[PDB]
Amino acid sequence: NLWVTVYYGVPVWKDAETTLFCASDHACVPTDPNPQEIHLENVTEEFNMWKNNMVEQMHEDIISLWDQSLKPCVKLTPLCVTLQCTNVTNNITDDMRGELKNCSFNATTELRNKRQKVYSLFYRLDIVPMVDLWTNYRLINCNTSAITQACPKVSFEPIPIHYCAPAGFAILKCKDKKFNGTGPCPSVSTVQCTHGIKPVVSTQLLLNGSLAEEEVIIRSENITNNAKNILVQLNTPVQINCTRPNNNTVKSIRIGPGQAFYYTGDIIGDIRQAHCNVSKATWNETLGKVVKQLRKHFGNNTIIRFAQSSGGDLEVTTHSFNCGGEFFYCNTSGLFNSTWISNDSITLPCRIKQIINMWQRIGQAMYAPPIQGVIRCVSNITGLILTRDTTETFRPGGGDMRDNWRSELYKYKVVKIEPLGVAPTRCKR
Amino acid sequence: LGFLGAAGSTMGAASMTLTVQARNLLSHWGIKQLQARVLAVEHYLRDQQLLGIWGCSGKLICCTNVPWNSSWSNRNLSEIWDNMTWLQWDKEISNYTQIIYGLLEESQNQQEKNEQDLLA
Amino acid sequence: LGFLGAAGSTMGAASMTLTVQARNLLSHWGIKQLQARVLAVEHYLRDQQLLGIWGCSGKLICCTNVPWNSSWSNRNLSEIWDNMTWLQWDKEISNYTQIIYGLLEESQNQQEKNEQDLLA
Amino acid sequence: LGFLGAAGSTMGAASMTLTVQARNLLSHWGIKQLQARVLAVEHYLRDQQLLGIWGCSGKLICCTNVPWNSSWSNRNLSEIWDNMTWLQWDKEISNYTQIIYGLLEESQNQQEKNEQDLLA
Amino acid sequence: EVQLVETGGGLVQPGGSLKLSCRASGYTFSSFAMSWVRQAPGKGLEWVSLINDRGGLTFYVDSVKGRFTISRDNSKNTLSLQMHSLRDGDTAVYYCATGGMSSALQSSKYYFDFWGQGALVTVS
Ligand SMILES: *[C@@H]1O[C@H](CO)[C@@H](O[C@@H]2O[C@H](CO)[C@@H](O[C@@H]3O[C@H](CO)[C@@H](O)[C@H](O[C@H]4O[C@H](CO)[C@@H](O)[C@H](O)[C@@H]4O)[C@@H]3O)[C@H](O)[C@H]2NC(C)=O)[C@H](O)[C@H]1NC(C)=O
Ligand SMILES: *[C@@H]1O[C@H](CO[C@@H]2O[C@@H](C)[C@@H](O)[C@@H](O)[C@@H]2O)[C@@H](O[C@@H]2O[C@H](CO)[C@@H](O)[C@H](O)[C@H]2NC(C)=O)[C@H](O)[C@H]1NC(C)=O
Ligand SMILES: *[C@@H]1O[C@H](CO[C@@H]2O[C@@H](C)[C@@H](O)[C@@H](O)[C@@H]2O)[C@@H](O[C@@H]2O[C@H](CO)[C@@H](O)[C@H](O)[C@H]2NC(C)=O)[C@H](O)[C@H]1NC(C)=O
Ligand SMILES: *[C@@H]1O[C@H](CO[C@@H]2O[C@@H](C)[C@@H](O)[C@@H](O)[C@@H]2O)[C@@H](O[C@@H]2O[C@H](CO)[C@@H](O)[C@H](O)[C@H]2NC(C)=O)[C@H](O)[C@H]1NC(C)=O
Ligand SMILES: *[C@@H]1O[C@H](CO)[C@@H](O[C@@H]2O[C@H](CO)[C@@H](O)[C@H](O)[C@H]2NC(C)=O)[C@H](O)[C@H]1NC(C)=O
Ligand SMILES: *[C@@H]1O[C@H](CO)[C@@H](O[C@@H]2O[C@H](CO)[C@@H](O)[C@H](O)[C@H]2NC(C)=O)[C@H](O)[C@H]1NC(C)=O
Ligand SMILES: *[C@@H]1O[C@H](CO)[C@@H](O[C@@H]2O[C@H](CO)[C@@H](O)[C@H](O)[C@H]2NC(C)=O)[C@H](O)[C@H]1NC(C)=O
Ligand SMILES: *[C@@H]1O[C@H](CO)[C@@H](O[C@@H]2O[C@H](CO)[C@@H](O)[C@H](O)[C@H]2NC(C)=O)[C@H](O)[C@H]1NC(C)=O
Ligand SMILES: *[C@@H]1O[C@H](CO[C@@H]2O[C@@H](C)[C@@H](O)[C@@H](O)[C@@H]2O)[C@@H](O)[C@H](O)[C@H]1NC(C)=O
Ligand SMILES: *[C@@H]1O[C@H](CO[C@@H]2O[C@@H](C)[C@@H](O)[C@@H](O)[C@@H]2O)[C@@H](O)[C@H](O)[C@H]1NC(C)=O
Ligand SMILES: *[C@@H]1O[C@H](CO[C@@H]2O[C@@H](C)[C@@H](O)[C@@H](O)[C@@H]2O)[C@@H](O)[C@H](O)[C@H]1NC(C)=O
Ligand SMILES: *[C@@H]1O[C@H](CO)[C@@H](O)[C@H](O)[C@H]1NC(C)=O
Ligand SMILES: *[C@@H]1O[C@H](CO)[C@@H](O)[C@H](O)[C@H]1NC(C)=O
Ligand SMILES: *[C@@H]1O[C@H](CO)[C@@H](O)[C@H](O)[C@H]1NC(C)=O
Ligand SMILES: *[C@@H]1O[C@H](CO)[C@@H](O)[C@H](O)[C@H]1NC(C)=O
Ligand SMILES: *[C@@H]1O[C@H](CO)[C@@H](O)[C@H](O)[C@H]1NC(C)=O
Ligand SMILES: *[C@@H]1O[C@H](CO)[C@@H](O)[C@H](O)[C@H]1NC(C)=O
Ligand SMILES: *[C@@H]1O[C@H](CO)[C@@H](O)[C@H](O)[C@H]1NC(C)=O
Ligand SMILES: *[C@@H]1O[C@H](CO)[C@@H](O)[C@H](O)[C@H]1NC(C)=O
Ligand SMILES: *[C@@H]1O[C@H](CO)[C@@H](O)[C@H](O)[C@H]1NC(C)=O
Ligand SMILES: *[C@@H]1O[C@H](CO)[C@@H](O)[C@H](O)[C@H]1NC(C)=O
Ligand SMILES: *[C@@H]1O[C@H](CO)[C@@H](O)[C@H](O)[C@H]1NC(C)=O
Ligand SMILES: *[C@@H]1O[C@H](CO)[C@@H](O)[C@H](O)[C@H]1NC(C)=O
Ligand SMILES: *[C@@H]1O[C@H](CO)[C@@H](O)[C@H](O)[C@H]1NC(C)=O
Ligand SMILES: *[C@@H]1O[C@H](CO)[C@@H](O)[C@H](O)[C@H]1NC(C)=O
Ligand SMILES: *[C@@H]1O[C@H](CO)[C@@H](O)[C@H](O)[C@H]1NC(C)=O
Ligand SMILES: *[C@@H]1O[C@H](CO)[C@@H](O)[C@H](O)[C@H]1NC(C)=O
Ligand SMILES: *[C@@H]1O[C@H](CO)[C@@H](O)[C@H](O)[C@H]1NC(C)=O
Ligand SMILES: *[C@@H]1O[C@H](CO)[C@@H](O)[C@H](O)[C@H]1NC(C)=O
Ligand SMILES: *[C@@H]1O[C@H](CO)[C@@H](O)[C@H](O)[C@H]1NC(C)=O
Repeated sequence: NLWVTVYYGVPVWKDAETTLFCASDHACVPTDPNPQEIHLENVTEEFNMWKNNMVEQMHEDIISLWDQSLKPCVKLTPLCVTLQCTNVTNNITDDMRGELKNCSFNATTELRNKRQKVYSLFYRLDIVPMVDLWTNYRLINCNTSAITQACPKVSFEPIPIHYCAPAGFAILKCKDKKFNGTGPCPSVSTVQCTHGIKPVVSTQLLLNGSLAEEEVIIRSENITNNAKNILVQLNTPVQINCTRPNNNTVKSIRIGPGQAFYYTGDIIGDIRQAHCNVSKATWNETLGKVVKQLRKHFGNNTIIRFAQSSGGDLEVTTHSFNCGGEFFYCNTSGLFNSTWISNDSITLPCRIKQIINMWQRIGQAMYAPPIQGVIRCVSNITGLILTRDTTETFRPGGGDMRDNWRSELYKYKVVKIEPLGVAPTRCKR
Repeated sequence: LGFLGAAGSTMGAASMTLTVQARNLLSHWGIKQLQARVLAVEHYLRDQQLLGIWGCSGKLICCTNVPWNSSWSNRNLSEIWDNMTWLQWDKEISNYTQIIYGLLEESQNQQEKNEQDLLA
Repeated sequence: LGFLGAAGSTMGAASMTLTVQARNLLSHWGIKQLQARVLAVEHYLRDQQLLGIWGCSGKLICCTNVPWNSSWSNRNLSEIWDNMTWLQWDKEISNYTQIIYGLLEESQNQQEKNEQDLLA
Repeated sequence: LGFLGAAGSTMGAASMTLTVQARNLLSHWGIKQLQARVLAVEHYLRDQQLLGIWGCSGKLICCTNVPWNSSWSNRNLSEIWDNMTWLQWDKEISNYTQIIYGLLEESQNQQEKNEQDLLA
Repeated sequence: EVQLVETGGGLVQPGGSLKLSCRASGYTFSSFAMSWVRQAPGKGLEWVSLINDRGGLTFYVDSVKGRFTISRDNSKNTLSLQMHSLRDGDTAVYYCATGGMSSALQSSKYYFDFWGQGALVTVS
């Protein structure tokens, strides 16, 4: 009765892992002016963030670009010498005691038979109290890898990157406003390329990301498993104002044939600690919303407590971020010190470092040239990364950057188009 | 009316947008992009080679001489082509697909040899 | 008589050298060599896919069922085909091209469905 | 029954495995691998283009209108097909190949123009 | 309830032309093939012409093959037949009927499901 009929151009697909390419406005494809989203009126599909390979590709490309940008920059190997460090001749407040040191050293110069005396200011965190010879201290990473100076012409602005499908593939987007990262999504659309995602690198407080459309959303791979992180997306931003209120004079020297080293010469005015401001009421409302949602996963007649990280190094116990090119490490214990049972602002002290590792790696370091003048930046807190220990206790986490990327890519899936298929009809040759 | 727009529609409707999907099959830093272009081409060519083997070259809708052994799917036309979407159909008869492809290949080989002996 | 030798001749003459041009469409330091080879293939395949969509697969000359609306060009058959080269023709009807391609696509879809019903 | 299994068999037997071989034509460090993948595609496409030129597109066994000038091989159809393997045949008539291919192309060009003139 | 209503012509002279039309309602018009069946006043039924549901495919009996045109308009739910050269032998009731063919993703037909009442066409 019925015969096999072959159809080509059949609108079906399978889950797939393929190579994605980027587009933007060091460079790849020009940003596509029109993503051409297609609604797919009756398509329901299953999404599963945390098993999403788009995350791994974003991870690898961001790190690779970071490394490529340092290839032509000065390698500060002539500076791994003993230092002679003493205290700073200025008005230093208690919060800065001691925090800074005035270090002199013998630098190489343009000619090999010449040497020069240079002194500069260092943060205590960038030096180690060793040597114990004629001199006191050496630079932190001259016992692991050599430091590379970032080129002064290169900014670290998080310019957004779009991720585009290759021919034969498509990206499906979940538009369900209540989607928690996994399972069926009743409203799915097809796009050619994702929206631009800003490669913002930070730890416990996610900055400048997307907000939830209606309500705070708590997403976790396994909510009852303390080994998993909890990504909390806010439906409202919390504004945070960060500053480094010290007017730096930046000087430079040649350490070799075309190799210029940058350093802080001195500080104009009083010396004060860098800090960030979070409005107090706003923060209290934000937590109240988070608590209401946590109570839907945990017992309702419960107690939710917030606490500061219990340990690890500066990279994970603080809020790490880039503010105007400087690297801040802010103490958030002022944000996560409360218990919730059934024009004020919060100031977060911030530490500054010039020699950073960025990624969780051993063999690389970077020196961030100090910046002339005074730095101020304003960012939006768009989500939190929390971990969990009656009374449930939550603490800031976020050491693995993949989680920052998951908070933006959770709504996208890659599928392979399989246009060939068969079905019975009455038609025969 | 765009790419995969008909994916949630019934097979009897979706069969009219075959050109929409067919047109979306073709088009160190920069190497992975070149690799992606090469593999997209290879997948395209394999589908075209297979259609050629079955005698479906050059067409989007190809009728054959192989019958539908009910053991693969015992649903009637006015279920398959009025209710199910191609995605639900593909899942239903995913298992018994290599069997169908094998039958289509044999059918075409018999047809090519029969024709050679009718042009004699 | 070689590649593009007929470019300066009239359309009615040039049409006899279609195989000459068709045969010349195929075949970090050095990476650009691969990029060039890959794009030559991609362009070739797009032309072949399009001929497939229109039902012209496998032919260099393909007649269709779409009629020539005079608005595209009202020149009579012996002002086009023995008084005008292909280069001048392409310029004459450049704007009205995507229209024709769209019509050819629709024509073939109508043709494929009708045939299927006749083979029941 | 596998790839090239029929290579030592007579032409009259080997001709039944054409799909076996056809399916084995498709599928700084890493560049030589891309080069190998690209050339596999280019060789495939040239064979397909040539079959298209000759009017053999979409089929594995193509009869034509070109006759066998005995000066190519004056052997008879119980020797060529029952006593010779494709490898031996290919060697026998390797000299006179770019004559046959030229004739096949010419024959098809005439067939296309005659067919357009009939459809008028 | 399915209805087919012929709104045809009347008495015409031989060698001229007459156009019939049929309006349909109660079902999706576009889902069905349609045909005309003829009945001479003293005879049985004769199939005359068939048209596909999308209007692309038409078939006729040899006796009217070079004379009749069958058409369709799916926006107006209308079936029509234009007859030329009107033989006296074409006097008959012309019935509008639904069925006679399917579209090869549908269950088969090859019978008629619905009938109109018929237009009477008389050729002098
Ligand atoms: C979250 O989003 C906000 C809003 O976009 C973002 O704040 C922006 O940060 C950039 C970088 O610090 C600011 O850009 C600078 O603006 C000053 C204005 O005086 C300019 O002078 C700067 O130019 C000098 O430095 C460049 C190198 O960085 C040189 O290339 C240049 O030649 C100059 O010497 C530079 O343009 C921008 O103004 C703010 N925007 C606002 C509204 O304040 C914040 O950084 C994001 N947060 C995170 C964590 O990413
Ligand atoms: C139609 O199929 C039956 C059984 O189908 C088998 O199982 C189905 C689920 C699916 O996988 C089919 O492709 C399988 O063939 C056939 O009956 C059997 O056929 C095989 C050979 O194909 C034979 O070895 C068995 O002994 C047969 N008996 C059984 C177990 O039913 C039947 O021959 C097929 N008919 C047609 C028209 O192809
Ligand atoms: C043939 O062309 C005329 C003119 O159409 C214009 O030029 C064509 C190349 C194309 O660009 C059309 O979109 C242009 O309008 C057509 O006449 C007009 O067609 C449009 C679209 O159908 C319609 O809105 C106008 O009312 C028409 N005007 C007239 C004077 O009739 C004509 O329809 C074309 N015929 C065919 C076979 O498509
Ligand atoms: C069949 O071939 C004969 C012999 O042709 C020679 O061998 C062929 C394989 C090829 O290499 C030819 O070019 C050789 O000439 C043909 O007889 C000759 O044909 C050519 C034209 O092709 C002509 O110039 C010669 O004068 C002819 N005479 C000889 C014996 O050399 C014969 O015409 C061919 N028949 C067909 C069907 O084309
Ligand atoms: C760091 O130490 C240097 C000396 O090595 C200080 O520089 C001198 O400052 C005095 C004034 O107090 C001047 O008279 C000298 O000419 C300066 N010497 C040089 C080489 O510049 C410097 O002021 C100290 N800086 C801080 C912040 O303590
Ligand atoms: C580079 O120097 C640092 C600082 O001295 C080393 O870290 C210390 O290691 C000792 C054990 O040998 C611990 O007792 C200290 O508490 C560590 N200090 C800090 C601040 O963590 C580091 O191991 C050295 N790296 C290499 C490769 O030798
Ligand atoms: C962050 O908040 C502090 C308050 O805790 C602000 O400090 C005040 O700034 C004004 C204006 O310069 C001074 O008059 C007050 O005396 C300061 N108060 C204290 C306690 O120091 C600070 O300006 C805010 N700023 C940011 C992020 O730049
Ligand atoms: C943020 O500041 C608080 C002080 O308010 C630090 O908390 C103290 O940590 C020491 C151990 O180093 C404990 O002995 C004290 O009892 C803690 N004080 C309080 C009030 O709890 C905290 O360690 C700092 N966190 C970071 C990341 O710098
Ligand atoms: C099509 O089938 C529908 C369900 O009935 C039955 O189950 C399917 C799987 C077939 O095996 C069929 O033969 C059985 O009747 C019926 O509701 C529907 O009426 C059937 N329609 C037609 C056109 O037969
Ligand atoms: C073809 O027409 C010639 C004049 O061309 C006129 O103008 C061109 C631009 C077109 O619009 C064309 O249709 C017009 O008629 C005549 O000189 C010539 O003899 C005609 N040839 C034939 C075959 O009729
Ligand atoms: C095919 O040829 C067979 C052998 O024929 C002889 O040997 C070959 C090598 C040539 O030299 C030929 O001229 C000789 O006559 C015949 O036994 C057989 O019948 C032939 N078959 C046909 C169809 O011709
Ligand atoms: C340090 O503070 C004293 C007041 O205690 C002031 O007289 C002196 O000028 C200040 N020095 C600097 C470098 O600001
Ligand atoms: C230098 O600063 C440290 C830390 O604040 C302090 O303990 C030490 O006594 C100071 N020494 C001098 C000479 O000022
Ligand atoms: C997310 O929602 C799905 C709905 O089916 C549920 O099964 C899953 O447990 C939820 N996961 C979390 C972390 O809330
Ligand atoms: C979550 O972790 C617990 C650990 O005891 C395990 O029993 C449970 O099955 C896990 N749930 C999921 C969804 O992985
Ligand atoms: C940040 O600075 C703006 C002025 O640029 C001010 O209006 C806003 O209140 C400040 N935000 C916080 C949290 O202090
Ligand atoms: C934060 O919410 C708690 C709810 O128990 C309330 O007691 C506390 O006063 C609130 N603080 C602010 C600044 O609103
Ligand atoms: C939790 O308590 C609220 C009232 O504060 C109630 O509306 C909600 O349904 C309760 N949820 C559960 C799981 O008991
Ligand atoms: C938490 O709040 C209490 C209020 O009594 C205060 O004593 C304590 O120092 C605070 N802890 C932190 C880390 O700020
Ligand atoms: C730093 O001090 C110098 C003194 O010459 C002044 O020109 C400059 O504007 C100051 N910068 C800031 C940010 O206060
Ligand atoms: C924070 O969100 C508001 C939403 O109205 C937006 O206007 C503002 O630019 C955002 N701030 C940053 C730093 O992106
Ligand atoms: C989706 O299903 C509804 C019936 O619930 C139907 O009316 C609509 O046309 C369907 N849309 C598509 C794209 O198939
Ligand atoms: C299609 O699905 C609807 C809802 O399940 C059902 O009422 C109808 O009978 C189905 N039609 C057929 C026969 O496939
Ligand atoms: C397809 O095969 C899998 C694995 O044997 C089996 O679990 C599933 O039931 C099969 N489905 C069908 C359609 O028979
Ligand atoms: C160039 O024009 C002349 C004159 O009409 C003609 O004889 C010659 O064949 C033309 N050249 C080509 C390549 O057609
Ligand atoms: C070319 O066109 C012109 C203008 O219509 C005409 O006079 C001339 O005869 C044409 N020549 C040929 C060879 O068609
Ligand atoms: C095509 O359109 C452009 C812009 O309107 C115009 O300049 C050009 O002359 C047109 N060409 C044709 C072939 O009509
Ligand atoms: C090999 O040749 C022998 C005759 O010597 C024949 O019987 C056998 O079938 C041939 N084998 C194959 C694979 O063709
Ligand atoms: C060809 O035929 C001869 C007959 O003597 C036989 O010996 C030889 O093995 C055959 N060769 C093949 C390839 O079958
Ligand atoms: C082909 O030509 C070469 C020329 O060297 C010759 O040796 C060979 O035997 C010829 N083969 C045949 C006769 O096909």
